[PDB]
Amino acid sequence: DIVMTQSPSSLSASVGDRVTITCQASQDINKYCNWYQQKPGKAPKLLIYDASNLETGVPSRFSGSGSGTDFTFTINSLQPEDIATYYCQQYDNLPPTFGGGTKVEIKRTVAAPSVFIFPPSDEQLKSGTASVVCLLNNFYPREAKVQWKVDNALQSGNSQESVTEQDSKDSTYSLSSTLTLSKADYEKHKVYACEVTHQGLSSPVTKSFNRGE
Amino acid sequence: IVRFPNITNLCPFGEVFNATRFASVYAWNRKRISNCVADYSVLYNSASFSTFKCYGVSPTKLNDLCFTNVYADSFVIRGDEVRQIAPGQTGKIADYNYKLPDDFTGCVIAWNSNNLDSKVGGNYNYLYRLFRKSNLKPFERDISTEIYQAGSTPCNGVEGFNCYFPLQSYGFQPTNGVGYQPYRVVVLSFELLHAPATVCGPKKSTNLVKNKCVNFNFNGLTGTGVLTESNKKFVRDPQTLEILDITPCS
Amino acid sequence: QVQLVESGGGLIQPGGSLRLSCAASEFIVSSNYMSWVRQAPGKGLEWVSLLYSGGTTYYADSVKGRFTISRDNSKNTLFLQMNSLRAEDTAMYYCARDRGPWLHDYWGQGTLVTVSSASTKGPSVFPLAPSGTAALGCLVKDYFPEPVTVSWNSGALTSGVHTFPAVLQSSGLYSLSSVVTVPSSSLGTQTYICNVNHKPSNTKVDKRVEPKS
Ligand SMILES: *[C@@H]1O[C@H](CO)[C@@H](O)[C@H](O)[C@H]1NC(C)=O
Repeated sequence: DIVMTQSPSSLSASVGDRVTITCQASQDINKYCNWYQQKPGKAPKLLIYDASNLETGVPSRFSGSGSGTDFTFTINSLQPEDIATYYCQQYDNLPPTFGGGTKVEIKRTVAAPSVFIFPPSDEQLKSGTASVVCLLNNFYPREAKVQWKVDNALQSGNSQESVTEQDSKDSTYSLSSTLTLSKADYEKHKVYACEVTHQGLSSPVTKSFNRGE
Repeated sequence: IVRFPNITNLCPFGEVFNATRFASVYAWNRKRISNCVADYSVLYNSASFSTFKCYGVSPTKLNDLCFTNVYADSFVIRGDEVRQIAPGQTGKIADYNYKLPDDFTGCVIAWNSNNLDSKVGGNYNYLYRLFRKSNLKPFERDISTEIYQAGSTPCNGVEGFNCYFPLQSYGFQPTNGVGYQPYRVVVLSFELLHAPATVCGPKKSTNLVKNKCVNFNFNGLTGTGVLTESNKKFVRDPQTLEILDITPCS
Repeated sequence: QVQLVESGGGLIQPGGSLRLSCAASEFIVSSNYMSWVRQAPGKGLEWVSLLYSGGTTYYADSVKGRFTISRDNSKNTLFLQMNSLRAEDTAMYYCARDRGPWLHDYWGQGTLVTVSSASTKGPSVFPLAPSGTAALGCLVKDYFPEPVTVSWNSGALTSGVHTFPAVLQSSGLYSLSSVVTVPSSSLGTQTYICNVNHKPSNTKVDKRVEPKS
């Protein structure tokens, strides 16, 4: 069973850069390597069949070469519309197998997050749980540290965060971190704080609220 | 004792196995072999062949059998497709190019042919059918080149989107890995109708000894027993066409 | 005009059965190599099964003897019969026309198959109330299975919105936030309503998000 080892798994480049992805097959597959592009929530789209041939419609910026075991996929000048995950595939030997994929991100200038904090609604407190939301809006790069403080006590293990896909226009990221307590625990404390560390921040930024006020 | 027909012509297997040009598999050749004597030991002992799969017979017993007719089909395929020239196989080749029956009796013979059949820029002479609506029947040959309608729009002989040329080229190249190199295949088909056998091994006939326990061989019927004159009418001697009863012994 | 539209996905219990279909336009399904390929959430691509024009079928070992591929020429539709479904069968299931075996040159947008003994739940929607550029949103909490769609002001409000990827809480239910930044001078005058829709249940909810007084 053929294994498609794709390199690298993630890549970050700037508009107009020359992006190279490689794929190595564990056995000779001659030229039967294809390359797919998947955008978030979309289905894959075939860009290159038979190592080097361009599907009709596909911009000439895309190309590929190779025969045997070592394959190359190239984007000649990277474009905004090319944010996607790319996969190689050998399609000749049963079963067909795909490479692990290469997630491609646009590089841009540093942007600090705008940070907001939302207390739990009173409606939700009726049902026995409190969700506290922290929002980091439109930042770059993706690395951001969020630290929750309840009466100055750091919370571990009761928050989940979630990151948007890179923006088409902005090329920035957005994050939300949600801290979950029981109503009981939530009413036992006053100061609810969200602390945000990021490249574009000289020092960490805190947003807090006092329960009630 | 051994009783074969008095056939003496050599069977023309040389021009099948040693032909300088071979057919494409979609257009596989068939040579009808009859009224001759073939020395299959040349084949089943040769070191040229890399596969020699025989169904319904054992290759080394082949110099002691007779058949009504032999068919020799020949073509070229990729190396790692050789396994598909077999009964019950599925795939592009076995379904759409060359298919063997449930009850195949014969031998599949193949040998690497990269030296003869690949060119430096790719040999685009050798094709296979890639598109077809239905499966081939066993031993059926389709060489049509009609544009394949993969969609609802008619093609009017212009190939384009959803309108594919049905054949695909192997493009054999000398640097191909062994599984992508061309192999020459010969399929021998041993046919046994209710008729006098015309294709025999090279075994020499001996005297017809009656009334005595003997090991015998009548066109492939091998036993140990006593052959006597028989009053039945419908084993029969090939050369004299006389009926012989068989009674066993040791 | 070519089309591949999958349907039949949904939540289904382990050991259960499900039949996906894939209706085609312009492609005649019975004249093509046709494949099913699947994608487990946030993961790569795995080929499932293949139907030749002439009726030959191939299956990935991981589904052999459990899945069956078939078609209906009149309806020009491809089927995937699934039996004895398993946790790790959960994935998005794509049908694709194959220009020759496993050369996937046209893919449908997929149907989502969730294999679980967890029950269906509609979400509760709570507001993230604001206090230019203020930020506000909607907390869509405690639903199952995916997916949920969130729009703002029945489709009119669209710029600056961020709807986040759902995340799986330690409770086994999903939750997500959808946020938007609006001129803070427009608060008090302008109405903001998020339209939450959860097709796996028959739940639609609209939530007025207004500044907490
Ligand atoms: C083909 O040619 C080789 C070399 O001359 C010979 O040894 C072999 O017996 C030939 N095969 C047949 C079937 O005539």
